[PDB]
Amino acid sequence: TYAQTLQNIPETNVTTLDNGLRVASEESSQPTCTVGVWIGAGSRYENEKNNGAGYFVEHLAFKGTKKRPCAAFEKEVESMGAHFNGYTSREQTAFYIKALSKDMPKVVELLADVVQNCALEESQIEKERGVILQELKEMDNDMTNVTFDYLHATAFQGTALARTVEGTTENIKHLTRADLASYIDTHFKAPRMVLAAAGGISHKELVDAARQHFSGVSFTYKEDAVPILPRCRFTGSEIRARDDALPVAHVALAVEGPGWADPDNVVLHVANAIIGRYDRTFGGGKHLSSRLAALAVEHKLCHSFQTFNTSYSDTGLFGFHFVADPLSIDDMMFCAQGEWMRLCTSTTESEVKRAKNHLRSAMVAQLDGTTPVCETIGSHLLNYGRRISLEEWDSRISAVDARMVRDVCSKYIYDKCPALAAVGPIEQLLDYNRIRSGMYWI
Amino acid sequence: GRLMDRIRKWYYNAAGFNKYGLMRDDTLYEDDDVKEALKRLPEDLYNERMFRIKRALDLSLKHRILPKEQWVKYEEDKPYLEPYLKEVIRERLEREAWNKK
Amino acid sequence: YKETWNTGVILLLTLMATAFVGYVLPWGQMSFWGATVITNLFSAIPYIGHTLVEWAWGGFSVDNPTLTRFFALHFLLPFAIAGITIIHLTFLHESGSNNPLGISSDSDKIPFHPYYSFKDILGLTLMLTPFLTLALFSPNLLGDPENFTPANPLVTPPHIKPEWYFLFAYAILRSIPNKLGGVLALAASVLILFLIPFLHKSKQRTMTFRPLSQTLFWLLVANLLILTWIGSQPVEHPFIIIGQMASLSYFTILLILFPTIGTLENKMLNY
Amino acid sequence: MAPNIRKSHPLLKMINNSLIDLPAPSNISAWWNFGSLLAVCLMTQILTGLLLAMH
Amino acid sequence: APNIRKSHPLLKMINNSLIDLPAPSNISAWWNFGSLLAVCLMTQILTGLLLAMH
Amino acid sequence: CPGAEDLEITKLPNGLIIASLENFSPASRIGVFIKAGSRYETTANLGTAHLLRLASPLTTKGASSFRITRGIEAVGGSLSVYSTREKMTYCVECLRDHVDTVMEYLLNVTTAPEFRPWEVTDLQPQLKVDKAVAFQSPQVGVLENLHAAAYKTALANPLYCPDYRIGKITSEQLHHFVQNNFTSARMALVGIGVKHSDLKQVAEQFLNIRSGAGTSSAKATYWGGEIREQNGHSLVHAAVVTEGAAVGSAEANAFSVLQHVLGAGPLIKRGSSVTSKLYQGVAKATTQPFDASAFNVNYSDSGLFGFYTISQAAHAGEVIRAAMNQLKAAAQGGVTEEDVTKAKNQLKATYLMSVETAQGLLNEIGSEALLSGTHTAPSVVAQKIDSVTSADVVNAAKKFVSGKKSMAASGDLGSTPFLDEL
Amino acid sequence: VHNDVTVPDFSAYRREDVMDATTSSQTSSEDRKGFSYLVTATACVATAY
Amino acid sequence: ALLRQAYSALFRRTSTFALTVVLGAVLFERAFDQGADAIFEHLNEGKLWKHIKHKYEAS
Ligand code: HEM
Ligand code: HEM
Ligand code: HEM
Ligand SMILES: CO/N=C(/C(=O)OC)c1ccccc1CO/N=C(/C)c1cccc(C(F)(F)F)c1
Repeated sequence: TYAQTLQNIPETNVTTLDNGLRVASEESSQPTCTVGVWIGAGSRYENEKNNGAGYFVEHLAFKGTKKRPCAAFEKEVESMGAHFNGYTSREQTAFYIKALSKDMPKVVELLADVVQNCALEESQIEKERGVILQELKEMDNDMTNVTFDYLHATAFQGTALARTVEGTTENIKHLTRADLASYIDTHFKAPRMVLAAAGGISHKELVDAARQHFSGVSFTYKEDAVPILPRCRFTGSEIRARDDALPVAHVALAVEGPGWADPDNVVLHVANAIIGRYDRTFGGGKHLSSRLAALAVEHKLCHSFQTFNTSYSDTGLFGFHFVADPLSIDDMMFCAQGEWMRLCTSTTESEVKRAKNHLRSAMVAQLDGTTPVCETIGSHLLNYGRRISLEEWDSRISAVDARMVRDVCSKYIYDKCPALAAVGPIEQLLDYNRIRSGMYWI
Repeated sequence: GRLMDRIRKWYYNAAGFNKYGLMRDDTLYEDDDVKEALKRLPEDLYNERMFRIKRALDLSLKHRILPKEQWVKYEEDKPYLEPYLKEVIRERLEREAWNKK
Repeated sequence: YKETWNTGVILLLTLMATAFVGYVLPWGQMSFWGATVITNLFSAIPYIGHTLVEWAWGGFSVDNPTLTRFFALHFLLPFAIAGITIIHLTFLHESGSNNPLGISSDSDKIPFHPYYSFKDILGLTLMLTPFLTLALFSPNLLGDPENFTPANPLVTPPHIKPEWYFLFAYAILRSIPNKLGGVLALAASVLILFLIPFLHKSKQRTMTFRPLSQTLFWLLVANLLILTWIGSQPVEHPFIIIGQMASLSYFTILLILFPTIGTLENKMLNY
Repeated sequence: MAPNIRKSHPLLKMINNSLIDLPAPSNISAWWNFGSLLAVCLMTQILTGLLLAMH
Repeated sequence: APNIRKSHPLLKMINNSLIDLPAPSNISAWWNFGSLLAVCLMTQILTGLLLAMH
Repeated sequence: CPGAEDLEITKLPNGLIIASLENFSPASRIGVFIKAGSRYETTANLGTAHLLRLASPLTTKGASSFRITRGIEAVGGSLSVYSTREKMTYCVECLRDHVDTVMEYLLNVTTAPEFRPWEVTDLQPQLKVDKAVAFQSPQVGVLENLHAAAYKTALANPLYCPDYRIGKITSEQLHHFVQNNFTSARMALVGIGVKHSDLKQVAEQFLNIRSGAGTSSAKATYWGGEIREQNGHSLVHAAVVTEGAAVGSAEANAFSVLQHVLGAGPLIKRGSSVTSKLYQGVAKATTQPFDASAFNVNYSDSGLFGFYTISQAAHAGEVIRAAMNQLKAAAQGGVTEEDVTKAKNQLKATYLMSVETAQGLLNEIGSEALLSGTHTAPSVVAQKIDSVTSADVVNAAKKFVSGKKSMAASGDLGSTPFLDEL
Repeated sequence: VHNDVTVPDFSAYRREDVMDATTSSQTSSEDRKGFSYLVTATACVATAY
Repeated sequence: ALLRQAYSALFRRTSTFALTVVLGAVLFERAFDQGADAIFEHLNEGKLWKHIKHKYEAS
């Protein structure tokens, strides 16, 4: 039975190295594994002058360390069949590896070597400079991301969260070997990092290999101190980037979310499951349970739409994004906001009942493999300061009911000034005022 | 015995749409269910219905009817739509019932 | 065609109010007493009764203040009728005309002009002839001689009765001895039209192919001539009992029998 | 705009879509003649009404 | 149609001339007289009738 | 309480294979694997397999189009159909407690479709959409043309309904395709997250379209053509192959390894691939951005092997040549005993990682239970892989340089070479 | 590229309570809405009178 | 904070907002009229019949 399978899930072991680093893992019977370090750093930690540094650092992170230059490093990882990957977001960065459990220790050494000893070769930097500049022109053509960037740019205008992860064209054309070094030396530090691992690995052998390559200890009390970031102010507002030459328009709308720590996030996610998502390839078509999806199909309201509950330490974004043809934007928005009002005023037990099952499946599906189980551990620790087992999540998810979804949603959505980002042939979508009114009375 | 059958056949003739060459199903008021059913009819059945109906409208404007020989006989009336229509309604009631639960 | 229908019911009501206030203007005996009889019915409404009435009269009885406001209303309402008529046709054009066989006519449509412009012009002259014949050869056939006498509040005419087109309703009014009940009955006799769309049970639209409904239909028509006739008669035996029979059958036919027979017919078609 | 001025013009277009190119069933009978008579009847009452009102 | 403000044969009219009706963003107070003229007209008719009744 | 369970695998009298593995995961994933696909299509019914794929949600004899979707979604489940030119998998996922519920729909969809004409008619325009998003990846257009150039039949058949046939498929063709292919001897009912007895009681006391193997696909004749597509794209995608190895064939392992030796996919984000001879070779040849990999497909009665290259138009010439020279250079003993060692690992690793996924595992399991009826232990597949000499690899490479090649390219081919110029 | 785009400064227009970029704007939201809505409700009362 | 209390209790749910307008108007009328009349009479001391009435008021 489900209930039981949840209990019999191996616990996540966490132990702290005296230098401040935390080591966690979930041991499975798998011959293959994933281990990596999740860092509490990102563009939110950057300032107006080093914006993009963490991303620039992501480009070098793999081009070799001091102990072993480019060619050697790659050749050493490739030849053991290991996969080296990672990313960097607004509040979180990560570098992790997929290899056989057998190589777990050599892996840990490689990791530690990357975060601690990045070569930062002067010649390499000038090369990744042109590369990043191109990835900007490429990403500039991905409306979905251009839209979420804009959403942040305005929702959190005038703050750190208002910045893109990749940074500016200026910052990238001028960032220095120093700034990159400074960033790494300023942010990649034990107390702010977590070495997570999942697969067939002994927590012990892990931590042992940990103490060995993650030695650097702290002297002052400052070094053992995790810095609290200045809060980012949310602003109900809109940014309209219009280009009628674009084939379809993208629209994103959101209100301020509570931030990782808050339990309501469980309800918000349940809420998003009720509205859910859609795309012209969903075979379910006109019979989908999601009312917004049905209308979308019946009236050809959009090419796709998604609900999201993006969390951050002290805040977040709760909203939705859709892609529609120039002449259906207005109706889509209309029904969409309509569904939000339904959430606050007339949610049904049948809806939540189903929303919960979808959510349960979603959380489980997020632990499908070593890399994804590792991502969870790295993230949970860094954000909740511990691991929340599916058995717990389920307990919380099961306590949600209609009454609760209504109160929580009313609390975050009803009569709030939203953040709006629109890109493309958006002439038919219009007036912040009109949209603001869609924020009340079902 | 054959009472229900005597009555039906009687009503059928009293109604008189058979004098226009129409099938009982040709005379149905086109509400939503009926409209859906019609969309499911095979092409040939749909065109035959269309001609029959157009033909009846023309007789109607002329204030004539078909010669007695061409009248649809009670037992030869083909209930071509009733099958589709019953299915359309079955589906509707399923969804209605389900959306309440 | 629900909306075309409801606006229609509204047109009828407005037309009746128009003719009612119009009739008072010549200020003859039937003008005054008809005004009195009908308006006094509202003093029967609970609590707000007497108020509503003295408000309508602009005093304590039908008098000059009533006449002047009735003229204003009579001048005005016809324009509302014209207005509403536009809405009537607007809803109508959403669907287009229905037809005598009750089946879709998309397979065979013709332009309004010249077919119907001609048919209608012909229809106009065909009706217009009897109209003029009556108005020119028998001008007072339909009017009450009592209206060739100036209104006198100190002389009640023996038989206070309306123009023919209100008789059916007057009969129903008088069928319920009880000021309040009769008023509701009168009101219901016309408001009943708003329920017709909800009492359709037949699987077919028209009555062209529904012989049981057809007789029920003509029964109802005859029912109306009878009420019209009872409406013109004094309130005495046997007109009293006949009157209630007719009033009762009227409502029964529209409320109970039509929907019932329709269902019954559905079974006889094996539906 | 459009070929014939009966369809383009903001007013004639209205006159055309309700009294000329208006699609009507081919089989409507004399019973459908009463709508137009009602309208004409109404215009006539209003006309004679005004003439009486002036005296 | 999704919202009944656009589908309905009447509300649609009310919507296309008083709600979703596209208006220039820079029209001044001089454009306020059309509506005043309308309201003015409704008012004359109203007070007129009231006087006519006496 | 739960512990180590073992992968059972019965086989009913009608030939219906049932695989099963209880990993006590909070979620289950049952699936119906079938030997069917555009491979069994004839010029007469092209696209029918594709439309069938999109038709999974249509009404069935036991459940309606409406109940199939609402029903599955009510328990947070999912239902999908993945397929290749010769295998179709219908699978559903859900929490352990809902298997029995989700099972009814899976059973119904694969064994009791109704293909009502109207439903089918309204669905067909979807082939146009589905195919439109898929073709957004140039990657997909060339592979279609590759199979069309590499073969004269069966496999030459496209995976996406051809245009001219959209809207012309019939309920008869759908029914006939299903009646002649979805037969118990061609189907396997795999199922992760469940007790074998349960999954078996289902398979028997429930599945009905049965017996035999119905329509047999024509042998895969090899053509060796060259289809080019001038479409302007600043990037040219080209793929040059030769008859490779079949599945279950010993010669397989050899190619799979020559694959990793030549290089098949990067292992380091934004990183250069040194362990990739092919990549490295091309790198020394061109200066601008590009990509190159070892292409390898293994089908029932045939296979394809070669390389695939993406490059700026003007440099496709130099880039494709390079990829070639690097293949010949390998066929001429240009393979270290170490390269063979590295590869063998990357392959075993890649294999082992490609099974952490609920999807990945079920696929692996089901694939065998269908084109075999057994489960080759992981140690065995390992034993088979490293047991590949350095010679085998050099031979595989030879087979390519000598065999008749077929090429498929698309983009601004203005500077792209013809098969006879390599 | 869009990365180079940023929202101009609205300090010349922001209300006093949301002027500071490091303070949550939610804490004063019921205040800002309560005021404007109070004006509105009062107009309704003045009009109803 | 009255503005917040007001918002939460009165202006948030459209139903209570209307209730506030109605109850608000009832109270506004009573108050506004008393004040207006008060102002008007004070500005016209001893000129209104209300003022001189007593001189002849005596049956
Ligand atoms: C001043 C009164 C009225 C005017 C000027 C008027 C005018 C019209 C016109 C011009 C038509 C189209 C032609 C026709 O079918 O006759 C029409 C149709 C119609 N009217 Fe009226 N009408 C009036 C009153 C009413 C009333 C009282 C009702 C119903 C209680 C009504 C119900 C309808 C309906 C339902 C149609 C649809 C006809 C069809 O079946 O095709 N009308 N009316
Ligand atoms: C909807 C159309 C109208 C109807 C049904 C109608 C009906 C009547 C009726 C029944 C009378 C009494 C007739 C009598 O027996 O003497 C009347 C009188 C009168 N109507 Fe109308 N009327 C209509 C429109 C108008 C209009 C538009 C006006 C002028 C603005 C008008 C002006 C008068 C006047 C002045 C009288 C008094 C003179 C007289 O009694 O002949 N009527 N009307
Ligand atoms: C276009 C709107 C109207 C205009 C411009 C208008 C203008 C006037 C004017 C200039 C007067 C003279 C006022 C005076 O000095 O005593 C007047 C009087 C009058 N109007 Fe109107 N009027 C309008 C509409 C109406 C309507 C619709 C009615 C009623 C159906 C009406 C009924 C009267 C009456 C009864 C008087 C006479 C009493 C009086 O003089 O105060 N008016 N109107
Ligand atoms: C002012 O009176 N006009 C009469 C008349 O014949 O005008 C043509 C009249 C004459 C004698 C008795 C009753 C009436 C009043 O009308 N009688 C009835 C019974 C009636 C019935 C229903 C509705 C209405 C109304 F109000 F018009 F809406 C009135």
